[PDB]
Amino acid sequence: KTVFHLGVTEADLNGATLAIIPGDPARVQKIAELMDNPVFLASHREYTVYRAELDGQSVVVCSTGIGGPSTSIAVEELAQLGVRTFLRVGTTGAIQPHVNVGDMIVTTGSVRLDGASLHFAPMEFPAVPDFDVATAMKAAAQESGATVHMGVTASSDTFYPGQERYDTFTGRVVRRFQGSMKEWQDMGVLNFEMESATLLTMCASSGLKAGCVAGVIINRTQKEIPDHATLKETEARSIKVVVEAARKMLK
Amino acid sequence: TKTVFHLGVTEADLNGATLAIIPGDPARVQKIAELMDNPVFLASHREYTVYRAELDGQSVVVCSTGIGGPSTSIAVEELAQLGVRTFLRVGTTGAIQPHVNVGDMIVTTGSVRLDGASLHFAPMEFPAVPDFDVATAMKAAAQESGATVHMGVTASSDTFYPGQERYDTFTGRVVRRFQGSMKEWQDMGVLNFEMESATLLTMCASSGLKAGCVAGVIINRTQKEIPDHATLKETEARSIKVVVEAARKMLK
Amino acid sequence: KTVFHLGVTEADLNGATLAIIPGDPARVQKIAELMDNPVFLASHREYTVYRAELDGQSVVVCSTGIGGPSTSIAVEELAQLGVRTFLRVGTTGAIQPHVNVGDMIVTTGSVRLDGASLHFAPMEFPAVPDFDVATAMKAAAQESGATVHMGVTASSDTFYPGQERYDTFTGRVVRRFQGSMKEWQDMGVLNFEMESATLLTMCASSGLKAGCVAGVIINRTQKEIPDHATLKETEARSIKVVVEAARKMLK
Amino acid sequence: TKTVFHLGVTEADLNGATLAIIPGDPARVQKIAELMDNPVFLASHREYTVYRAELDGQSVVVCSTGIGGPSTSIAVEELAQLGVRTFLRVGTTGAIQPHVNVGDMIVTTGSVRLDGASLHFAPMEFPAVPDFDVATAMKAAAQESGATVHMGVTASSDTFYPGQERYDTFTGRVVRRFQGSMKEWQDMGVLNFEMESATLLTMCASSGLKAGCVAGVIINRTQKEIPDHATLKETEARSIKVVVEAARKMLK
Amino acid sequence: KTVFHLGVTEADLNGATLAIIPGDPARVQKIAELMDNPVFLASHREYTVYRAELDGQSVVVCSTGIGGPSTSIAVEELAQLGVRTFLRVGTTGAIQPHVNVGDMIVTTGSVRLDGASLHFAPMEFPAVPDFDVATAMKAAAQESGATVHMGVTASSDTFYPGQERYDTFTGRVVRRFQGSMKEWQDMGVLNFEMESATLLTMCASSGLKAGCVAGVIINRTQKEIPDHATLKETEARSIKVVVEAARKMLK
Amino acid sequence: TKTVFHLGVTEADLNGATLAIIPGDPARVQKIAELMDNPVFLASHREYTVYRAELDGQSVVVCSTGIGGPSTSIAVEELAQLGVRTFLRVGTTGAIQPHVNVGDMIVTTGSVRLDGASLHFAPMEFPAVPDFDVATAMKAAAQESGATVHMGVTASSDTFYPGQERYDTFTGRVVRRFQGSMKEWQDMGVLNFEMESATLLTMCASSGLKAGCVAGVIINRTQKEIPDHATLKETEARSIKVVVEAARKMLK
Ligand SMILES: O=c1ccn([C@@H]2O[C@H](CO)[C@@H](O)[C@H]2O)c(=O)[nH]1
Ligand SMILES: O=c1ccn([C@@H]2O[C@H](CO)[C@@H](O)[C@H]2O)c(=O)[nH]1
Ligand SMILES: O=c1ccn([C@@H]2O[C@H](CO)[C@@H](O)[C@H]2O)c(=O)[nH]1
Ligand SMILES: O=c1ccn([C@@H]2O[C@H](CO)[C@@H](O)[C@H]2O)c(=O)[nH]1
Ligand SMILES: O=c1ccn([C@@H]2O[C@H](CO)[C@@H](O)[C@H]2O)c(=O)[nH]1
Ligand SMILES: O=c1ccn([C@@H]2O[C@H](CO)[C@@H](O)[C@H]2O)c(=O)[nH]1
Ligand SMILES: [Cl-]
Ligand SMILES: [Cl-]
Ligand SMILES: [Cl-]
Ligand SMILES: [Cl-]
Ligand SMILES: [Cl-]
Ligand SMILES: [Cl-]
Ligand SMILES: [Mg+2]
Ligand code: NA
Ligand code: NA
Ligand code: NA
Repeated sequence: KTVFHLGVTEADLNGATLAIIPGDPARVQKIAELMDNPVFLASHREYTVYRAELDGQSVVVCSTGIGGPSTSIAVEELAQLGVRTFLRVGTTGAIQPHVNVGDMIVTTGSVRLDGASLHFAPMEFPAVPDFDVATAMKAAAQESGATVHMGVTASSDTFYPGQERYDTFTGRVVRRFQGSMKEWQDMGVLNFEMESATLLTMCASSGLKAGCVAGVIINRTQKEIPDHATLKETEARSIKVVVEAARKMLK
Repeated sequence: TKTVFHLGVTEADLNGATLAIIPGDPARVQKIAELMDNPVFLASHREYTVYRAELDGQSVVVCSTGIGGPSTSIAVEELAQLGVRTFLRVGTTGAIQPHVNVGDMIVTTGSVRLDGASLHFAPMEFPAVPDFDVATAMKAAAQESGATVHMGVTASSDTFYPGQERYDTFTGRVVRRFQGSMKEWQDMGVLNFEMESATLLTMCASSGLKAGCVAGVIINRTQKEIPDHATLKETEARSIKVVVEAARKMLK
Repeated sequence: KTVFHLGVTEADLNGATLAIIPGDPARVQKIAELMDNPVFLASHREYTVYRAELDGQSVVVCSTGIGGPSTSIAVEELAQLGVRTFLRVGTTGAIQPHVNVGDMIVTTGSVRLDGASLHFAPMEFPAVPDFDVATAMKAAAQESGATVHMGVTASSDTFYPGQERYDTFTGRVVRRFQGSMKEWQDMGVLNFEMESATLLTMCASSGLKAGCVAGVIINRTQKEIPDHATLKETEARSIKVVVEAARKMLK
Repeated sequence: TKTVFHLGVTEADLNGATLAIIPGDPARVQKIAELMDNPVFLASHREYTVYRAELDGQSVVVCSTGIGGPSTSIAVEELAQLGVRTFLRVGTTGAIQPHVNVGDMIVTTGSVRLDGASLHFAPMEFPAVPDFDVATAMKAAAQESGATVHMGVTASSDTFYPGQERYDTFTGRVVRRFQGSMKEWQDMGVLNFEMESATLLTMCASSGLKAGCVAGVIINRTQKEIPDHATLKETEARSIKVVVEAARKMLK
Repeated sequence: KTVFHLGVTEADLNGATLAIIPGDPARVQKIAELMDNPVFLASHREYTVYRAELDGQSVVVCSTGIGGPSTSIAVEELAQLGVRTFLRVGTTGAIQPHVNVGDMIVTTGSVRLDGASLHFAPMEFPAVPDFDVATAMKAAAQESGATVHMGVTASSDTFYPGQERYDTFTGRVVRRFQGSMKEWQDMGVLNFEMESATLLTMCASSGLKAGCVAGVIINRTQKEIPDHATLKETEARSIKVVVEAARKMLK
Repeated sequence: TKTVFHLGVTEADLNGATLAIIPGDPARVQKIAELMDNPVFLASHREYTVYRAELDGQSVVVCSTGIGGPSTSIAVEELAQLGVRTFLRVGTTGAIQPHVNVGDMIVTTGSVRLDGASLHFAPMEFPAVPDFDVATAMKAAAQESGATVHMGVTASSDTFYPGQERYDTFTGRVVRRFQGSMKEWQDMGVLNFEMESATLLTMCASSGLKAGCVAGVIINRTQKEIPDHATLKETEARSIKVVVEAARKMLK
């Protein structure tokens, strides 16, 4: 009756069938307060859960933590409680020079550099969003005035070697990932993050609608530090966008 | 001024086209071209029949691919060499879901890579996904036409027979990898089987080209394995009308 | 009782149990006319089908198209209609300096750089010809006066990156295939083509006899461009050779 | 003197610590720290709560990891940048063998790599193995506590549900790879499931860092009896006392 | 210069460029004694080495031990000493009902169920014999009066689970190998052994000529136990055949 | 009352032995047995020479394995059929870390699975790790002999030549997979190369058998590729003394 990790029951969600799923627990209240009647439900580990109302309909907001494994738990347990549509909002590192800090990326497919996706579908299966969710996210992102990019995201189980970072304790990257950032760049991949491959694969193979939208907080090719106000505005815009995408999905 | 190696056409032959409609069957090429203005035969060699036509005053090239990723990859490469940047696949397909009926249209949002040629462009982790603008145009064309349209995942196989878990064959054998695969895909929500989309979509998405796929359902695999001939012509006619309208939506 | 792609019936084949399978539909009639009583049966898609008679026995000639996928359909449908022996005749690109334009290659095994072979047997299984077919092809090739090479062929699902060609739209070759031509050269591989891995694997694992013979039309290591007469002679000799190999198989 | 990106601490904040105790749950950090002397809260961000304390006069870090290899890998990397060389994981686990009882303790001698992050450090052939000195210290601490201690292989999964072959789920299905997997691991002698050890052990064993894992058994997948509140409370308390004693044995 | 494992020098081989390579050290002297002037050279570990003369030419006989790893050492060291042609004679278990005890098998390709082959070529590469050696072995085997089968052999790194034996300590076969004997049977594979995949792959990728011939000593589908005389005749036949195959390779 | 297929012995011939010492070379078998009481020759066939002896009143088998995982797997299986449950491998090895000296001993804590036979017992994800008691006994016995002992990861290859990245060979070629591999392993902290531990440890850890490996260093790959039989002799007397003393510790 109460799911194992999230600490909520189906009745606690007041009929919600849509969830907004940021990674950071501290972002949950910030998203919920953009909607009506936000109420804290539970916090356990990296999972902070609020309910709110959007155009009269109940919406969940639930953090996922970093990575596919923790994300997979939250999605499963929300689905046990009746949630069928999942909107991820997150941050990302662009790897294309034409993408600027402050722009928004809607993922059309993920490079599966994770492990949890394989626990739902073999590697051949595409990590792709639900087309209605991606469509709603693009429209919401455009309506906010942001420059919006649609494209492929590389989704890594690590922050460091799987994103080909060398400024580390060992300074090494395993053979698999040596030269990988240039390979993705040349294949037109827009950005790196750590959860979309798991989220999209598990939802596309399980009868759940999912999509991902993110604000760009860094460009791996532009070694300049983005303006502070710009970072804060991007954060605020990203969560405005995801709430407006949720509105479009509720009709 | 030289011709490309397989297709037998020059850049001048394309008369400025930067969009191609790429059916599988050579016989569909003239049919598609004749839905547009000023259709002109360009060349035919092997499985590659090539026409040019005009749509709203803009040149479009129509080029068959043959069956499978290998022959498709050649056509896409050589057309890209001549300046084509947008590729609209139209084909036939077998439905894996019980509710998806003969004559319905499927627009692929991603492909299960049950092919080999896709791996010659990107490792298996890379998603076989369409360009979002092309998929959007295909959906709109299909829906505006009054068709019954499904968006979703397609299983794209290097074989017609074992890789689509057909048993009515010479040996009746399906290798271990493919035993029980149709029900697995069905349970995962996959809509349909075809043979070219994983290669096309992977190649294009990793090469700076815009591609999508739309297909008419010619069989429901929860019923049987071999498509009935009687419904092929009407489904084909619908499919090619849709793809030409999708091309119109992609112009300029 | 008409097979779906080829558009022929068992009765149309007049008892044939052997097929010659070129890639190009335009070559079918050219092979058939080397035999007695050639008759056109059907043309659909890349599949042009003739029957003929060789030493009083019926023989099919059927094109395959380019690649393993289209080849696999033709072989399957012909086997449904009683064909048990398949003789492929094709063109090939040599990658060894000692193999000249105009020589012939009989494949003793194929490097499986395809996908369709995996739909018949896992990768561990060898893509090898039937020993009687390969023996007949060698004998026929030698009897035509050609210089014949027996050895391994690399069989690719692509013409361009899987044969390590860089003169392409993108100019890139995926990691897997970077350096691959030199690797195959050092391993003694003779040539590239695009169908043998599928053909040989599907037949060797399905109770069908198969082999491949090819005339060398280019050498990836030679700057010289072969002349028109040499190429024309090679094309003609290849199809004479495959018909004489068929004669040896029928007794 | 940098602050690492996620953990929010500097090298100076660690007061020379070269050993960290790494529980999964942020709420357990303070409890472990308070078993030692002069615990000091350093930082909390996302799933990473960081304390310092003193053990026999030497500084020790306690830092939570979150659930899964990905978040664990960040914490280990950033601690290593700040001079930590020895990592002692204390966690909870589900036994899969009938002879292992709730309240027993498991010291992992190797992990089945059912994760993804381990592959970001070493190819699959590489063993997910603890440092022998750490495993020795954990065995000794666990046995000295009076617990029944099992040394053996742990299955380390990127999921809680299908990768541990759970069917009481939204879909009720498990992908082919994991169908029948619990029985296969049982027959191979595997003791338990958890979600972080493959990543931790592989990354440390291939990076010059010393690591090990000890866990109290809180459930047994083969027993229908439900353990009572007091047994669970004792097990949790024992686990963290054991890991602190193992840390004492590692101090030089 | 004395090779580390085999304990012989190039001069010890008296110009031999062909080796016969049985598995069992005890067979080496028996094979050598079928030729002229047999001379014991060395014995270390599983490697017993003789030289003899066949039609006036030097031939080495060297045992391999069980498995690809020990075989790979012997082949490498013999190649260092000038050997270019390797004729394996061994024993095998048939898996097809039509293959009887006392028949001979000449492998046309091997299913690579080993590990050492991967140390020479990726899995896509075919484990196939040199065509001349396979031809010589077929001729020698057929001329002896034996019933001879040409076809695919499954070459396993284990005797027990990789050959799907359940009469074992655990009674367990890992998932990969469950159902495998029936799969190979249905694919037309003739037999199991433990060395050919390594031998054939390493030689075919290294410029060395190799082949395998084996006497059938058991059939996994038969319940009758072969009698002592049949087994003795099969052993004797096998080594006579390999020597006659060597004679066909000299000239 | 079965006689096993390759080893040519029955369970009664072993006089109750449940522990085996398993060197590679048949010539070491009698040398090991004579360090124990009442050694008796049992059988010799192919690379398998089998003796029994008594250690502190308990029966012990000594059985050679040959080179490589395949032949080792046969001996272990057949000995287990005859009641053996603990397997102590002694062998030779090449060091890949500069600081390890010829004559040192290495006790494997886990193996890199660069073999094939291990996959016939467990999928690649499964760790090739020793029984903790056996590894502990081998460490203690090695230290007590006065040897310099190293504990760590071993790379276990199905070849002597390319899989150990040796270039002084007939072709001078190493396949892509293994190019750069020695440096890769050295940077990951791997101590040494040998050819049997991956198979032995995986087989046993997945089959309810206790196993470990100790090896004398006969070459350092920082200097050269080819060992020599002379360095073998001294390194070999101490190796076999150590493995017998490890056996004594396992029987106590
Ligand atoms: O270049 C970047 C930018 C952002 N992220 C995000 O950073 C978080 C960890 O801080 C992850 O959850 C991931 O989604 C990256 O992984 N890489
Ligand atoms: O069940 C079906 C129906 C259609 N196709 C399509 O049929 C063509 C061959 O007839 C191929 O191009 C392929 O994409 C299938 O693969 N499967
Ligand atoms: O270097 C060469 C020469 C020929 N082919 C053949 O060329 C055809 C495509 O033109 C394929 O069917 C293939 O068999 C190649 O692929 N590569
Ligand atoms: O049967 C069990 C018991 C415990 N855990 C632990 O449970 C946590 C999630 O609640 C993970 O971090 C994991 O280590 C499991 O995964 N499975
Ligand atoms: O059924 C059989 C018969 C023979 N062999 C051979 O038996 C030897 C081991 O006894 C190996 O070298 C192998 O080639 C098998 O592996 N399986
Ligand atoms: O550099 C070395 C030294 C020793 N060995 C051992 O050498 C034996 C063969 O001589 C094998 O059993 C193997 O374990 C190696 O593999 N590599
Ligand atoms: Cl977030
Ligand atoms: Cl969708
Ligand atoms: Cl079509
Ligand atoms: Cl915890
Ligand atoms: Cl260690
Ligand atoms: Cl033998
Ligand atoms: Mg270490
Ligand atoms: Na997490
Ligand atoms: Na084709
Ligand atoms: Na051996």
